Amino acid sequence: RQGKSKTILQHLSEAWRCWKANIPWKVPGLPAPIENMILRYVKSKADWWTSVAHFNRERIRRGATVDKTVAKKNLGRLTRLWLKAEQERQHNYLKDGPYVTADEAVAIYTTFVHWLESRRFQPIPFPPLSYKHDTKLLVLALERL
Amino acid sequence: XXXXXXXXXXXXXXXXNITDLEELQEFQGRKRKEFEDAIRRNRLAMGHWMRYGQWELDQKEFARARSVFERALDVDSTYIPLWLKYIECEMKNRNINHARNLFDRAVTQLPRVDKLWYKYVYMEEMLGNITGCRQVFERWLKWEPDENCWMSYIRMERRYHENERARGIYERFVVVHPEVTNWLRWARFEEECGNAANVRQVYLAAIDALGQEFLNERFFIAFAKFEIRQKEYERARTIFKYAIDFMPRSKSMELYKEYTHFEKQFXXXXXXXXXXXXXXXXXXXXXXXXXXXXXXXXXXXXXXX
Amino acid sequence: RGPPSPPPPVLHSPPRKVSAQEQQDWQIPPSISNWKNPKGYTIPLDKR
Amino acid sequence: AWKNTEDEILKAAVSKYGKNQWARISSLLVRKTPKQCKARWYEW
RNA sequence: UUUAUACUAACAC
RNA sequence: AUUCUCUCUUUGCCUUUUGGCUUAGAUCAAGUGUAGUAUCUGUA
Repeated sequence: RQGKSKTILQHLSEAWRCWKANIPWKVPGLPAPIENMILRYVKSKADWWTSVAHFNRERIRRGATVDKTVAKKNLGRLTRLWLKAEQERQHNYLKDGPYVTADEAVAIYTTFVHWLESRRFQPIPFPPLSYKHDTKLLVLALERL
Repeated sequence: XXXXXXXXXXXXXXXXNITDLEELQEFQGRKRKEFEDAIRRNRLAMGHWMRYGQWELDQKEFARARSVFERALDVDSTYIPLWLKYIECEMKNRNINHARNLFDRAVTQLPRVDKLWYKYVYMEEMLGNITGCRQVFERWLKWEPDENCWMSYIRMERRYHENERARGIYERFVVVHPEVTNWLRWARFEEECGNAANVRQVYLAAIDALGQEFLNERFFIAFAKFEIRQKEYERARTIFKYAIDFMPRSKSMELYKEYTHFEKQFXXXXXXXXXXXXXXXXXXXXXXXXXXXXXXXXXXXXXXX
Repeated sequence: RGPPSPPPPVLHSPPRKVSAQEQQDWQIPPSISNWKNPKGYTIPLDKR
Repeated sequence: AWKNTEDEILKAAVSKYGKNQWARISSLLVRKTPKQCKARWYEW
């Protein structure tokens, strides 16, 4: 039966959409053949769509292009392409675990302690409830906002 | 109040001819415009096509109707549901001759559309003459389809008489599809024909064409059952004796139990021991105690006999 | 444009057997979006 | 605040449109804003 | 005579 | 014994999902007041 011909597509698209967002795209029972069809013909798109955000960020770096449209679109396409890869840098930090290594952190902490120790440094307390400077401080904060 | 916020929308939405001969043609014309437009929107889309014809027959018949199906068949030849729809609408107004050409066209145009082939003959029976059905049924066998093409050809030959043609048709089917079930299907016809001599030579012919690699174990019992019908003791024994030798480990046990069933009918309990002892050894025994347990069985069988 | 030259015999190889398990193994669940669900067509939240 | 009346339309809303859209829902809620309308969804 | 809705809207601040 | 209709139980079949593609294509509910017209509600 050919009641799938048109039907297959509404996945394809949703798959593509899913990619751009970075959400995964598991789908309940559909043929492992047609899972791949669509993992493949997405992968294509995701080149000719990345490719371009390369090629137009280097017709802007230069100067050539104008009209928001292009400097608007190929600012989006980056903002995704970059969020994609700030996602991996997080996930593959909890999976690969701290890069510091305790021994390194121990030295960095302790050496820091000796520096503050050398200064005769006093740590910053919590704001007293009778503090002459706070009213002045607040106004500044708002004036900045 | 979550499920009630949806159901309350449905119930709220739920609550919310012809005279003369001249005025009908206006009405009839505008429905033609409607249909023609829907065709221009979609070249193919057989729902809009099929509909359009049906509509014209009820109103008029012939040209407008008989063109539109022809016109739509140019857009897609091999849509079976259009083929049929077009055929039925002829015979609902009774012109068979018209259809018999149109039926042939399809048959030719596509031979592996069984639905056409059966439907070709079925019309023929209602129509009458039986000699037309055969020439039709014959040229389906040149494409040499399947049992269910043949057996529907033979059950024409049984509903009506002339049972010599049926037998020759049975022969042809053997040559094209040569397998066991077919051969035993041939013998069925000689049973109702009532020619015991004529049965045997057919069963003989089966052993000629097949050969050792082609025959089943089932074949020899299908032979044997016929000997119970005649109650011939001379045939029975020598068939089984002969048949047992080609199968051994492949299909042994099933045949032995049928041999004893005959001996149950007809001092002479020698093969009773031989069939039991062979089946006892035939029982597989993986291990040490399993094979030693079987050694107790066959030794007692050897001891008594 | 006019109608084409009438078609020829199709002459396919014989249609293969299909089975009811095969025709179920090509079952295609209608997909539904996170975003583009136009018209109405309400769908419960346990089917998402 | 967030009373019952709110949530039972919101649940009907997400079934309608999808969790992707949020400003379509915050229109139909009147006093809710698509940040709250979304936020309060992922919490509760 | 009062209340609501839309149309007046080819209005005005 | 067959055929047709009605009723119940269990099981099968669908229409592509409302045409497609982009930067989720894109942004965010202070309007009020008067005058005229139309509809609806009550006062043997």
